[PDB]
Amino acid sequence: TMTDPIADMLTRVRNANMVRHEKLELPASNIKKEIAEILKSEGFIKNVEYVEDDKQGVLRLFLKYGQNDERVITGLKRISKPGLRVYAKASEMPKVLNGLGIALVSTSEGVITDKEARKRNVGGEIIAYVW
Amino acid sequence: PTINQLVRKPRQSKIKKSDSPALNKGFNSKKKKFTDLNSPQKRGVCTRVGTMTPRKPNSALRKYARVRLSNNIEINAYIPGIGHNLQEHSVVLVRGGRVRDLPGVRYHIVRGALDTSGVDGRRQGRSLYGTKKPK
RNA sequence: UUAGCUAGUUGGUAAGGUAACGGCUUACCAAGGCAACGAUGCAUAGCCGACCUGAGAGGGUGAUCGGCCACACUGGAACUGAGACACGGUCCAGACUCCUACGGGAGGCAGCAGUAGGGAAUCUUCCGCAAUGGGCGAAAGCCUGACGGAGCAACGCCGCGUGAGUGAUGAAGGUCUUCGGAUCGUAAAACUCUGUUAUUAGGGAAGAACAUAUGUGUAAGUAACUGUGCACAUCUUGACGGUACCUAAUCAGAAAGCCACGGCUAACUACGUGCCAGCAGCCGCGGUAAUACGUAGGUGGCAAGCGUUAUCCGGAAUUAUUGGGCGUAAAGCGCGCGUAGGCGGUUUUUUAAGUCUGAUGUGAAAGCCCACGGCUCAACCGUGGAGGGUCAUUGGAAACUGGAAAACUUGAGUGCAGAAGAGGAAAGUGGAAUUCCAUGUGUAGCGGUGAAAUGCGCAGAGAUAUGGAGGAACACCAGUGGCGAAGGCGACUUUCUGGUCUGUAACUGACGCUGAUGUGCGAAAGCGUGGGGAUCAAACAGGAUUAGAUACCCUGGUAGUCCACGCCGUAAACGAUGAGUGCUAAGUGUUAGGGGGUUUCCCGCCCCUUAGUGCUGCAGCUAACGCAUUAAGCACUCCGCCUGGGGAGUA
RNA sequence: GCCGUCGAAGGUGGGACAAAUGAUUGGGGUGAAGUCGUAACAAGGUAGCCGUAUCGGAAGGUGCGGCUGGAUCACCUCCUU
Repeated sequence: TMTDPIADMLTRVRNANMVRHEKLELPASNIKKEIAEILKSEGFIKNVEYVEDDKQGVLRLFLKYGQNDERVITGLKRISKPGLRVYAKASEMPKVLNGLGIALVSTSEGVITDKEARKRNVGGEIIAYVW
Repeated sequence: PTINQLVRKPRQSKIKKSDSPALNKGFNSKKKKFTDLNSPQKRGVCTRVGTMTPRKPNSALRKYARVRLSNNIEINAYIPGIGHNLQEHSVVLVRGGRVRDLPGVRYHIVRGALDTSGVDGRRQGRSLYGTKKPK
């Protein structure tokens, strides 16, 4: 029994940061593919590659590292976790690190970065910051 | 703790206690209960004036007095200043504040408001100890 | 440390009653209802818009002001009236007070004052309806301790001046001086302007004042502005108050102090004093040279206010949702089974409850904030705006949470082959050791202390040799080695019985995790019931040491240690590390397995995979020590718990 | 005007709870350099601690089970260049 898959993926990502390995393996999901795509679109992910085998996943991602082998982010975590679910309006939506970081948020029309979610004036349930 | 474990109990505090345990005054008369009347100061009749000494490392003959208050309770309070114009049966106004000489006394009277007359032996702290401005 | 409450209660029928529905009340029938999502009780308390604080979330309060509720010496009741079961109405009962011819009768300041009493402490026994608003009147007008206004408190906020400029001689004088001088200090004196404010004389008697009735003239209605119902004009109204304010004249002359000066915290010198007197919010000063006591000078802060006290918030992240921790510092209960609850694998469809989004109504006003305007400015007031709901209705979205329906297996569980294990119960078996007894041999000793002593021994000990009885745990094996959820499990054989892992993967298709309350198990000791007691061993006896030893020491020695059934229900019950799940460098072993290659045959060898079981260690983490795949790392869910020590696990 | 129901106040009775009081009494906090003995802190001079039992003026002791948070010595076995 696993209480939360997003917690698993973020722990895998951070534990990949602490030792620095380009490749990681994790059971995929539709929300997982979408958030991985947005991670690549921010610039934190070098490449994305989904695979299929019995049954789900398994999502293989290619990390990114600086020329001097410097980790891009300085921290990464979620906000909406079980028990205490959270939500966020369009105006109240938080600017974490302003432009620096972004705020993944799931909306009635789909998951997008923090920006577009405040541009369109449609909020939603936040999932995880990243910075 | 976990959020639901915090929902089903009111997150209890460490509620403090008072420093003047006779800041409170019981029902004066026409009643037996003790009111919660609060005050910054209480008057009282002094049934004996005495003198005691503090514990180590201080050494001095420190002057105190036991007083019966309006709420008919028994407290102790040391008289400050030079000279004391009190004795048994003397009424007196009382302030609040603890001294580290010895326990059983955690107040001190105010000099110049009640029978306790101010001492004019001072010229610097005149607004305390009842001294009036000299000319 | 408030666990059961409720009998008109709950439901029905019928009727009555109430403006109304209603056990609201009656009679009949029924036994339900309320309660861990906290009933009932107890204790306290009017509630709210808001106020204070805080960056914010929050915390505390319910003073003015407005809304709602409850009450009018205490208890009961009802008439009037639309509206009362009535604050300055009534009756009764009750307490108090008072008059009387003693027959009986009069009142209820939690209304304004004002008065007593209590307290630390909270004020005129004010003028008046000029305005606003009330009750009545046809109106004029009446009435109104509402209210307008005046007054007292430095109670609060704000502002306000207690002169300015020139002026050194560093005057005098005070203080200190290393005896030169320095300090106060342009400070003072003096010169020149000034009058904040004050004092006088005048004005204005300012605004707030709008008006009602009264005459001219006009529209609706009546046959008839004859008269009536409608808008203008002009006439007419100030307690505040002769105010506010203004003009002109005069004087720096009436108008300044409080706290602190060791650090926190800005501000030092002399003297007195010498653990005395005293200071003290904390750290702490002082027993003869106190920058901390007191005083003087000087200085800093602040100001018509200043300091103390009490109270509240912040600081306090010191209740931690934002924003805490639980190895050692307080904090993981002993553990187990599990209800309620909390949480939830993967995919599709669908609902749109949550969520997001728009509108509508509403969140009184005053208040906070913003912007502006007006009182000379500010305070203040007004205006308008924003803001404020865990708010209701309704239009849309469907990723996510949720509801429904349909699919999957990776979690959990089962299935087939296996592996091992001190896993639990009942019985029996073998031998040694021990104890007692008996016998033969056999003597002067045996026994014990660091030294001894006690004790045993001529009735022949010990011991030796033999055989016999007793009760009690099983030598090597034994290992950081395993089983068991902990507490535990080491003698063997059988009977019955619970668990664990690997492989398999065919199978059920989320059935899962945490889990309050509840239940059971639970070390040794202790207890109830009956036996047995060979040893060992609390209490106890002797001796010895010892100043003394009822302790350690030596020799005995009961309960007990044993069994059988119940009783209790704690522990440093530990890994001082809660359970479940996933991820993150290594090497080295151990226990029960599996796949593959090397060998004629692996059983000899190696690699790989498991799960526990260890160590060294990187990243990271920690007060550090240490943790490191058997995390105290990186996260999630759930449970338990802590908010200084002593008191005290005490009452 | 009488009678009937309800009806407060009042009296009677029994309980429940709260607060003061009370001879004495038990334990605790504190105070003079009080006396007795020194168990604990090191191998604390008999290792300590935890529970229970029992003894003792007392700190404490003892017995039984447990822990190291024990040291002089020494871990079966294992780790380390």
